[PDB]
Amino acid sequence: NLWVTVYYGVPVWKEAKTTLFCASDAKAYEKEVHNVWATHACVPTDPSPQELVLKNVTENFNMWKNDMVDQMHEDIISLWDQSLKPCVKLTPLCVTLNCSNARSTIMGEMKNCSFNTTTEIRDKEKKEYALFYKPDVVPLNETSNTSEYRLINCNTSACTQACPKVTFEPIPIHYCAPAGYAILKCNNKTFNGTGPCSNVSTVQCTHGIRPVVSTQLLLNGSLAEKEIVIRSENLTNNAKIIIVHLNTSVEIVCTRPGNNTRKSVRIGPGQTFYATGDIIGDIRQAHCNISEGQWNKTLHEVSKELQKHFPNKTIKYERSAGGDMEIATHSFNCGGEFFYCNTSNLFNGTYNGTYINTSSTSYITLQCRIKQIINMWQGVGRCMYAPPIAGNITCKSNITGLLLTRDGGTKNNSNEETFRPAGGDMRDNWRSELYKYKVVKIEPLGVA
Amino acid sequence: EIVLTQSPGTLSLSPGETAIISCRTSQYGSLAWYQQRPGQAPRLVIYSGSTRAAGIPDRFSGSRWGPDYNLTISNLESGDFGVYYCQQYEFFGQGTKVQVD
Amino acid sequence: QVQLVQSGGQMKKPGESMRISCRASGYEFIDCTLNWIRLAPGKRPEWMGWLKPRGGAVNYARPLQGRVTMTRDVYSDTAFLELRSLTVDDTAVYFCTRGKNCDYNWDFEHWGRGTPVIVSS
Amino acid sequence: LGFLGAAGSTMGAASMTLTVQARNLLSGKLTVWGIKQLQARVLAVERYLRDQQLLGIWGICCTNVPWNSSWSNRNLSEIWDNMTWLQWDKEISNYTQIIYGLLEESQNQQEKN
Amino acid sequence: GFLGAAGSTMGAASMTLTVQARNLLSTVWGIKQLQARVLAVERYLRDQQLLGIWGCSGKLICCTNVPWNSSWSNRNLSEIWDNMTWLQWDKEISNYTQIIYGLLEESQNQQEK
Amino acid sequence: LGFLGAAGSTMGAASMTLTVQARNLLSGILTVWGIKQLQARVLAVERYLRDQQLLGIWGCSGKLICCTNVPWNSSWSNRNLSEIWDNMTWLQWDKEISNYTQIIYGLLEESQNQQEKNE
Repeated sequence: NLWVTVYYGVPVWKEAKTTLFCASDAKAYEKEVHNVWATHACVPTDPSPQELVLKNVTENFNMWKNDMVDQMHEDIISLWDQSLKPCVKLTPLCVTLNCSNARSTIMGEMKNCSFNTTTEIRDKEKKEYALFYKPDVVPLNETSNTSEYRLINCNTSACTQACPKVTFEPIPIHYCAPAGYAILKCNNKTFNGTGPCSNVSTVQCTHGIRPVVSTQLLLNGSLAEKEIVIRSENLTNNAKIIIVHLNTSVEIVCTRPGNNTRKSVRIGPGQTFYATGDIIGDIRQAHCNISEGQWNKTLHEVSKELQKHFPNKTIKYERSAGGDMEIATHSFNCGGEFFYCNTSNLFNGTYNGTYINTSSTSYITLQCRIKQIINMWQGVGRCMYAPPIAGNITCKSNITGLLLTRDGGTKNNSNEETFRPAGGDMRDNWRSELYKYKVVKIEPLGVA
Repeated sequence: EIVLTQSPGTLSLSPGETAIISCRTSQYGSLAWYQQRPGQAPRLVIYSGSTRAAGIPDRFSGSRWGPDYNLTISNLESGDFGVYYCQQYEFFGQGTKVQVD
Repeated sequence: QVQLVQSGGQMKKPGESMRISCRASGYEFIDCTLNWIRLAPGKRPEWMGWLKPRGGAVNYARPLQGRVTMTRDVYSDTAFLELRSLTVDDTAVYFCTRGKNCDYNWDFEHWGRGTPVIVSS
Repeated sequence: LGFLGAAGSTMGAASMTLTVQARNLLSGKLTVWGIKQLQARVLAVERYLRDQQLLGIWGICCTNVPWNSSWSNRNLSEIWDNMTWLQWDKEISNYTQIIYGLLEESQNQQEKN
Repeated sequence: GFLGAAGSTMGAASMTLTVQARNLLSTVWGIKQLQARVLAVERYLRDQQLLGIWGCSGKLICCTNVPWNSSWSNRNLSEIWDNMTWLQWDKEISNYTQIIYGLLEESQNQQEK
Repeated sequence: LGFLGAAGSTMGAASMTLTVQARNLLSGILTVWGIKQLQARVLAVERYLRDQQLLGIWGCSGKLICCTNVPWNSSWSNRNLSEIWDNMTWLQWDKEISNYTQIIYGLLEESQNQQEKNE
């Protein structure tokens, strides 16, 4: 009979959970020059070159049930709150504003406002001459004359300014296993959202995902390597979310004309508000350019991909369902100032004449709108103010994925939520990126 | 389109009997059963095809693997009269009622 | 205790705007996905309205396109269902509802007082 | 990362490379955000210290606990050539606390001296 | 159970030394756990280190090359073996403490010549 | 601090002062400003643990010397025994071999595995 003794160094796994720690490059105190998302406490430099393919490693993956995405989410929101902490509070601004439209389609959207403010001396007062957009101001009770307005926030909560040097685009930031843990990456391109993976590879540290923020669309992401990929919790559960990952990118450019100018305004001693001083140009509002009918081509492929999974309920598309502007409109923060665009033109049309047809005619245009005061993360009460930026702002990006829902019968909850863009949660659409990876720990002992 | 066909439509039974209601699905969703007394709010009875929900006694039971599911209610209490509904998340059927014989 | 409280019913003329409010008493309203369904004598039930009150996401049934709208106020913890162009077929009891756990967004746990809708033809 | 290469192999090849796993097992103002790296390092160090502690209490090592065949009757050749580590690890994992114990007594019998 | 050995003389306690070693190892308001963890780990590391410096790691008892003197203790074999509870002997030798520390370094080095 | 006395002497004198250096290496003696001491403690503990671990991977714990089973190449240092032992001072020899640092680091995990082919 064959009697016990313990190995050391056995290569086996246990599906443990732990706190990962990110890794990114750095060049200064604000993480390279300026910072919102980055953190140089997460050490440079990229340790991803430690990669290895493994034999016979059949392992299960589950992106829907993945949890380190949630740790990352808490990480990002805590970091953003900490970034907002030292900045100025805009509480004094909430006083009655005598306002009108612009001085002279057009930025009549802008509302001219005049109001009182304190000087450097705490007791003295001076009038002001400021400009604000319509959605950022509420008129007072209509029993009083509507010319008087107030800031939206002060009926509900406080306000805070964004610091100037705290401004930053999404950096590719890596995520590294601590000692005793390892990251497992699936390589099978046909990954169905969850299941065994055969070509599994392993890395000490993972890809540098960019912490982008968007609604209804995935942009500046990583394309798939197969054709367009579909992932869902369970398709027949109609009201659940469906995510689409593109294999080829589509270009979008957003601009607004005008040599717009801001002016600092005194608010108490030792801090100043940044108001928009004037707009100088034709300033046709915020139109965005789409890469011609390449969208017309792309929807055909997406329709074929959807048709593959389901019987012949003909695929088509529909406007956004509704709700808040973030749900109603595609949102992004490319220019520092935040953007919203009515995406009706994207999802109009159903027939093969523009869903089995391709051509290059002219860039498709989206009506858009600008807003300053914002509950940043999708409605949570972190109410903060985005300062204005000088004119000729421009942006460029590559679209990589879409968000969708589904229909079903015997509750006719949906007949066109396949045909409808979803609002979504940026947490999940990060989870749409982290599907590749999984966390695991080591156990070094055994017998034979 | 009904993809949850409760059968039989109704049953007339005295107290203490064993009521049986069959429901037929044709898709992989999964089952649950409601019930409301006349004029009262519904209550979940069976969940996941066979499991009793919270606060539901052993009288109620369910099955089976396949497209047909057999709800059963042993020892029919008079308080359990009223309309029952077949259900699976995204589906419900036409509803069926149990009454005094 | 988690509870769903419904406002009073309506009995108004057909071809009118009809409004209902429901409050998720004793619960974090923002987090869980509420739902609205119909119950009437001798009719099939019908699922009406979705509401993910965090972002205000919405979607609704085939017979209800355009006519039916709903919204919410997170501070009041109250969902609002409002139907346009009332008709005789709309006569039914309406329940604001919830699932067994806030993981499956389906109505199989909670039911309000069943505020009624009556069409005075 | 080589030790995971041994994970994808049977007992024989992995026996040649157990040490690399041990080598990698050890180590690799406003932003108080990142302080939990410290407690993570502490937990990793504690896991290593637990490994060394268990190694100490046992006194590869000619130990003396027997092995009831009920925990596994499978023969010699299976757990040399065919057997991939995760499968046998799971197989013995059913008897985990049934097979945790008397190595301390194996120390004690020689502590009689 | 190791505290059970505290409530007994030396001979019975001699069979239960290992378990004590086994257990010996392991709202910013809640961050204070880190100090306790670090200090316990440091005490354990001091133990293992000093076991190294006697040249006596791995072994719990070691044949270490310094003699005894009647000044540090004159009481005989039998009293310390049988009658003697641990805390009393610990207190008696603790009267010397640092002098009965010291020399084994050069004895480790004597065997290390 | 006596261990640094060996740094100021030749090889033989340092041959006995190895343990005194080892002893001190482990530990020593509103205001949240002071918790950086915990960082230092963690780093020192990690360095000590690296030392003990690496000694483990040679299979040479407990001892400070161990009969390790590998070739040696004169290319790293061809100089004779007497110069390296008698005249030499530690910093200079360490600098000399430091040029071959990763050329004198590597294998002996495999050497341990070699004598572990039968252990």
